[PDB]
Amino acid sequence: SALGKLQDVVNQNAQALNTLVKQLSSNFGAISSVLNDILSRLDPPEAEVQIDRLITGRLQSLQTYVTQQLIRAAEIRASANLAATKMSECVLGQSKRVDFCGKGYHLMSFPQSAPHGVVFLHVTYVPAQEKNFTTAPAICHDGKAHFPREGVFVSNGTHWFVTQRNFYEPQIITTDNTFVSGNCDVVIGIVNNTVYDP
Amino acid sequence: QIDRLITGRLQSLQTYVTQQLIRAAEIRASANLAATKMSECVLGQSKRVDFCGKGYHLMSFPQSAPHGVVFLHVTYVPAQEKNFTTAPAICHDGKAHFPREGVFVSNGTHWFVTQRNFYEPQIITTDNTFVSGNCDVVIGIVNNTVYDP
Amino acid sequence: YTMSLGAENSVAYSNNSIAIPTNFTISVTTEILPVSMTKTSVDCTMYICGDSTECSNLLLQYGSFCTQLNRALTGIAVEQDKNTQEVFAQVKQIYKTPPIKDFGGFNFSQILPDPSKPSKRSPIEDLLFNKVTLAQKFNGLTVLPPLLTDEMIAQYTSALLAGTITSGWTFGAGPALQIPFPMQMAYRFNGIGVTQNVLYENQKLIANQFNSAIGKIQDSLSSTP
Amino acid sequence: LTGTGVLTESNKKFLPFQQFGRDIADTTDAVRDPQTLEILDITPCSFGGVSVITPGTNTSNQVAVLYQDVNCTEVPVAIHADQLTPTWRVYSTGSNVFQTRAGCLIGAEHVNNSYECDIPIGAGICASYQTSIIAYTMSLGAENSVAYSNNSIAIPTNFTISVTTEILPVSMTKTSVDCTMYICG
Ligand SMILES: *[C@@H]1O[C@H](CO)[C@@H](O[C@@H]2O[C@H](CO)[C@@H](O[C@@H]3O[C@H](CO)[C@@H](O)[C@H](O)[C@@H]3O)[C@H](O)[C@H]2NC(C)=O)[C@H](O)[C@H]1NC(C)=O
Ligand SMILES: *[C@@H]1O[C@H](CO)[C@@H](O[C@@H]2O[C@H](CO)[C@@H](O)[C@H](O)[C@H]2NC(C)=O)[C@H](O)[C@H]1NC(C)=O
Ligand SMILES: *[C@@H]1O[C@H](CO)[C@@H](O[C@@H]2O[C@H](CO)[C@@H](O)[C@H](O)[C@H]2NC(C)=O)[C@H](O)[C@H]1NC(C)=O
Ligand SMILES: *[C@@H]1O[C@H](CO)[C@@H](O[C@@H]2O[C@H](CO)[C@@H](O)[C@H](O)[C@H]2NC(C)=O)[C@H](O)[C@H]1NC(C)=O
Ligand SMILES: *[C@@H]1O[C@H](CO)[C@@H](O[C@@H]2O[C@H](CO)[C@@H](O)[C@H](O)[C@H]2NC(C)=O)[C@H](O)[C@H]1NC(C)=O
Ligand SMILES: *[C@@H]1O[C@H](CO)[C@@H](O[C@@H]2O[C@H](CO)[C@@H](O)[C@H](O)[C@H]2NC(C)=O)[C@H](O)[C@H]1NC(C)=O
Ligand SMILES: *[C@@H]1O[C@H](CO)[C@@H](O[C@@H]2O[C@H](CO)[C@@H](O)[C@H](O)[C@H]2NC(C)=O)[C@H](O)[C@H]1NC(C)=O
Ligand SMILES: *[C@@H]1O[C@H](CO)[C@@H](O[C@@H]2O[C@H](CO)[C@@H](O)[C@H](O)[C@H]2NC(C)=O)[C@H](O)[C@H]1NC(C)=O
Ligand SMILES: *[C@@H]1O[C@H](CO)[C@@H](O)[C@H](O)[C@H]1NC(C)=O
Ligand SMILES: *[C@@H]1O[C@H](CO)[C@@H](O)[C@H](O)[C@H]1NC(C)=O
Ligand SMILES: *[C@@H]1O[C@H](CO)[C@@H](O)[C@H](O)[C@H]1NC(C)=O
Ligand SMILES: *[C@@H]1O[C@H](CO)[C@@H](O)[C@H](O)[C@H]1NC(C)=O
Ligand SMILES: *[C@@H]1O[C@H](CO)[C@@H](O)[C@H](O)[C@H]1NC(C)=O
Ligand SMILES: *[C@@H]1O[C@H](CO)[C@@H](O)[C@H](O)[C@H]1NC(C)=O
Ligand SMILES: *[C@@H]1O[C@H](CO)[C@@H](O)[C@H](O)[C@H]1NC(C)=O
Repeated sequence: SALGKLQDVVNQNAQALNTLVKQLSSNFGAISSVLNDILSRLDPPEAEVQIDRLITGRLQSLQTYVTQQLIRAAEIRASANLAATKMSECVLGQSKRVDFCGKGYHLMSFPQSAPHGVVFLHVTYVPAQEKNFTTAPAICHDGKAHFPREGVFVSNGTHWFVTQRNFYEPQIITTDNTFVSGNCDVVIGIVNNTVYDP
Repeated sequence: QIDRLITGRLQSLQTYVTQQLIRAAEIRASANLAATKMSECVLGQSKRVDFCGKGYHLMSFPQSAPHGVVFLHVTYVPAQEKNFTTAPAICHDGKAHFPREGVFVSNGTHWFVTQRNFYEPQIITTDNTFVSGNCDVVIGIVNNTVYDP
Repeated sequence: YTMSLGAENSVAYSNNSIAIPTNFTISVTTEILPVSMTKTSVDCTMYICGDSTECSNLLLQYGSFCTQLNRALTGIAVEQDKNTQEVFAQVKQIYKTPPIKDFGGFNFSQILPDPSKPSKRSPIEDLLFNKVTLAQKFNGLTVLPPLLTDEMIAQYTSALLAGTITSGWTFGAGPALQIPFPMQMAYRFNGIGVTQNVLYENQKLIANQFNSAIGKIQDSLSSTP
Repeated sequence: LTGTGVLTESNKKFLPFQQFGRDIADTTDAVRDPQTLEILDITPCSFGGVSVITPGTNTSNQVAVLYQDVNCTEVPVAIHADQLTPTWRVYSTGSNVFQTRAGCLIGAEHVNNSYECDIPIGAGICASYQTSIIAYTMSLGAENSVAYSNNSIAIPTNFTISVTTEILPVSMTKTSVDCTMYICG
């Protein structure tokens, strides 16, 4: 059932065509479904009534078919616009819109063609094997408050490090992965440690 | 008479069903938009302007309603603006200095470096500035000292 | 009268002057979207003729109009469940919020679920259910019930809310990883080009603004009709 | 005036000169009997649809039957059960009879447990096959509670790379129909 979305369109169109063809076999109130029998077995000035009955029935059937087709083509157009946007935005670039190109953090995408459609293979980075640490918003040293440039402060129980937020890789707290702002009084949660000068 | 009744009742049914199909298509479009907003503004922080909220988007929360959804968009709006004098680069020792991230401002007499969305002036040093070229190309460069720590 | 487009103002443009903000406000705004309608069914034969065999026998010679009418109605009846399930069923698991609600000053009472009352809906969600208001039926008219009850939809929204309050944006991309709330907000400030210290050094003020803003929405919605 | 339906005791109160009563959309729904001066309510006779729940032919051969929005007692009179074959008659009564907000369910047994939805019945009720057809209240997912604290953080130490497919239709067949040959020929 993987390609159900592609198969349903074909099934619906075929079924609509079969219904339209089957409607050619209904009286709609006349004597017969066949024009030849209405013509031979009847008189000219009164066969017109049965002919008109058939005309109205068949014309109405055609009308309903065409209306259904227009309504369905609108939906197909919307789907094709979405597919074009995804091709332009997940394949020719790297996307930041969450859940647009796959599930997770988008890296790249590849297209493949299918009978009346397209298939995208989305490549994604999923984080794994989480561990828990103690953290703090700032570090106090020399009566000054220090914040990290591009990471977080973590502690393995006894020592403090600076790490990037998406992958554990601890490092020594230094005066070049850290910036200073204000004194040690306003931030709530600050802790005491040493900021090694290199 | 029976047939004359049948044709009219059938026509009324046809009209009803067609208009229901149109309305269902419109509701489907609205539901797709709601799903996109739930993905991009509740499960993440959005960068595309005015998609969800007015201002700089911080976060948002969902709530359910009888036949739909309500989003509460929490956003950040700048306020209490003041005006300063600015310059594109600063000349020192025949070298042109540009700010690493921020903008040069002057409170009439002194020159500082600030971030672009909140006024917080600082001393122009060699740590919040980079050098490129000499003092002859840029239009509007000014003279000041670049302190070295 | 003649329509007016808005107020005038000229920006004080110059070639060496700039304007920089010195304060901020935090605002909360509502947006409302419909996602589904009622699943209604109509039986062609019973509506046209109605317990009358002569009329039905007459109707047989019109072909297969009634069958395709019923098919169209059923097709648009299942799409409503599809719509609801696409909007709301976006979480893998059902997250819960901790029993001690200490988030550094922020207060989410009006949006989180109320355990006291039986419906288990948040204080704002209850105003919205009261605000919107309206045994067989003749002629072959029926209404089908939705697949997800209102309780289940509320359970989804509660799960989404707890996940975003507790984990940030991590739960939408992989395993949910915990982060203190004041610290998550600093990375959201950092994400719009404002440094971290501006949140930490103005945290109690910021929290106040947030709370006040939420408190206003309940009124706006209730009073305006 | 003539009709078909169920006549019951009434609670409303005519004025001394009305004969019957209508509602919005002008459908008669109450009447006064000419010989007793009593008001009677009119209700349509029960009608509805019947659906069949199956686990797939290649898996089993059992079924369950749902009679939509009908009180789960008059099913053997609703369908002319005494006219059907003895193999239909086992699906108009039995030990497994369940009343749901969606109707009357015959052939499946209610269970207090909860699973993921397999076949949707409605109003929170699903059904599935566990070797016997069971009907239950669906569950939204596994429970979970993150260990939130005000000085605790979690950080990943490894990663995985995943590939996921997505399928979109872009076009349908180009079809033409010449009206004159279709209608007249
Ligand atoms: C991060 O996760 C990956 C898996 O996605 C880890 O790589 C896996 O490491 C284990 C043990 O080091 C491998 O299992 C063993 O491999 C040996 C060598 O072939 C085999 O003799 C054993 O029977 C057993 O299978 C496993 O193959 C390997 N996975 C892959 C895809 O190479 C990796 O160690 C993790 N990193 C950290 C820091 O935990
Ligand atoms: C936390 O990190 C510190 C710093 O790496 C660890 O301390 C080291 O422990 C090893 C083994 O005991 C020693 O060889 C190193 O000399 C230690 N480092 C220093 C700077 O002395 C510590 O073991 C880690 N774990 C805990 C629980 O503290
Ligand atoms: C972090 O270190 C500072 C500096 O040593 C501590 O400040 C001292 O605290 C003691 C305890 O009250 C006072 O008697 C000293 O006068 C303080 N010194 C200064 C310079 O202020 C501070 O207490 C430490 N923080 C914690 C949580 O222990
Ligand atoms: C512009 O900023 C400068 C630098 O902060 C201001 O100069 C200071 O003025 C105060 C006022 O008492 C003095 O105490 C400081 O010593 C001054 N700083 C220096 C480095 O001299 C200045 O007042 C501000 N305003 C204007 C109009 O220049
Ligand atoms: C900025 O400083 C430079 C260097 O101090 C100034 O350049 C001098 O300009 C005068 C007048 O044209 C010349 O006589 C000097 O020879 C220049 N100095 C050098 C080293 O060539 C420059 O004029 C200053 N800019 C402003 C606006 O005052
Ligand atoms: C930024 O704006 C806030 C208001 O949004 C200011 O806080 C107000 O300050 C006045 C005077 O101190 C108080 O009467 C109000 O009660 C404060 N409001 C709140 C919500 O606390 C704040 O002072 C402004 N900051 C600056 C630097 O001007
Ligand atoms: C979060 O905000 C709500 C709403 O203001 C607070 O609930 C109020 O609490 C006070 C004091 O207990 C009562 O007098 C009010 O009647 C409460 N209002 C409502 C609508 O219940 C709640 O206390 C706040 N949470 C915290 C932890 O302060
Ligand atoms: C219709 O005629 C019958 C025949 O008597 C009436 O029936 C009696 O009605 C009185 C009240 O007027 C009751 O107390 C008797 O018990 C009834 N007996 C029987 C045998 O029906 C009836 O009331 C008449 N109705 C009208 C509207 O005239
Ligand atoms: C991780 O969590 C466990 C229990 O939740 C706790 O005992 C442990 O101390 C935590 N790790 C750190 C580094 O605090
Ligand atoms: C966290 O909560 C504890 C109380 O459980 C408190 O003592 C501590 O100061 C809090 N930490 C921060 C950073 O608010
Ligand atoms: C910009 O600042 C100057 C400072 O001298 C002031 O004169 C001028 O009015 C300001 N422009 C405004 C407020 O539009
Ligand atoms: C701005 O315009 C003035 C004239 O009003 C001119 O003297 C000055 O050089 C201009 N500044 C720049 C940077 O071009
Ligand atoms: C029957 O087919 C379905 C899907 O086609 C499959 O899921 C099921 O396991 C099959 N049953 C048997 C007995 O093979
Ligand atoms: C269903 O029928 C039983 C049998 O009399 C009756 O007791 C019960 O009230 C009915 N319930 C509904 C919902 O029709
Ligand atoms: C299931 O729940 C019902 C409702 O209380 C109870 O009567 C019954 O004993 C429970 N167990 C079983 C096996 O039905």
